[PDB]
Amino acid sequence: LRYPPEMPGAEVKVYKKVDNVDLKLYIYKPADWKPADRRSAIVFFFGGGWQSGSPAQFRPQCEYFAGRGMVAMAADYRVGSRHNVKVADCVADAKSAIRWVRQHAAELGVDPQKIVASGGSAGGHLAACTVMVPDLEAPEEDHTISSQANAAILFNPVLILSREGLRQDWEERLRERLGTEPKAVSPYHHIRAGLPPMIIFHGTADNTVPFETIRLFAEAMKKAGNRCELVPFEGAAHGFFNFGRGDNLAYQKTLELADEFLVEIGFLAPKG
Ligand SMILES: [Cl-]
Repeated sequence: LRYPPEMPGAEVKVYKKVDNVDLKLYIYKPADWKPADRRSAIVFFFGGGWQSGSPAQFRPQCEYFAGRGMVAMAADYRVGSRHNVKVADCVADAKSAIRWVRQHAAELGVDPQKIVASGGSAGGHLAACTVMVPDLEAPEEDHTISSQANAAILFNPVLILSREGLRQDWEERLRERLGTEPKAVSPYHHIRAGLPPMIIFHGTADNTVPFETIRLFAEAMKKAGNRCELVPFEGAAHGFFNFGRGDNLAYQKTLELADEFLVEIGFLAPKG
């Protein structure tokens, strides 16, 4: 995972300038893309503990979805190792990415109500925040344009960041680590009716993010009346879905299931 990545075949757009860094989108268009198209879009956020990682992680998935007619992109965002930020800054960057795609939907050939947020682990957390967590800051961007994604596809996300409703000192410690009140960046704590649809892929033998946290999330989302499809991968570990692991079997399966989810919600045309 090189940073910055090459991302061969990607067009590069700076979606945000902040702390003297240009944050980029690596954009993959379908071969028949034309101006004035209104395609569904997907924005992928890499994983890495909000500390490290690279948009290269989701290059294969971007190529797949561009092949299916989406405008597919991988977003850079600030991380601890490179930028000395905390989780709340990462969340602001992810929201800025969705905002930017919506703002620029016309020139991207994109339907601004068919923008999917996606990511792995910490990036799956970010994608979830774009669907369901209120904005915590108003950066220098179009405030009239919503940051909220229209759907999410999450690969073993972190979804519970506060222990409330499940130690005042631990919540104080988390406040310092996250850059805000832990509940304010905890998707689980913002479960309500009327949220965008999503699909989640999670291994049952995940020792980083316990499967039980995701089962609790999905159960509560379903009780609130939301479409929240949880696909367990029996015995699979954290990062199982990545391109280049386990003969690409879980990679291919998550794409197949994600594709069908996007068909189900009317963001993709059926194959053939
Ligand atoms: Cl694991």
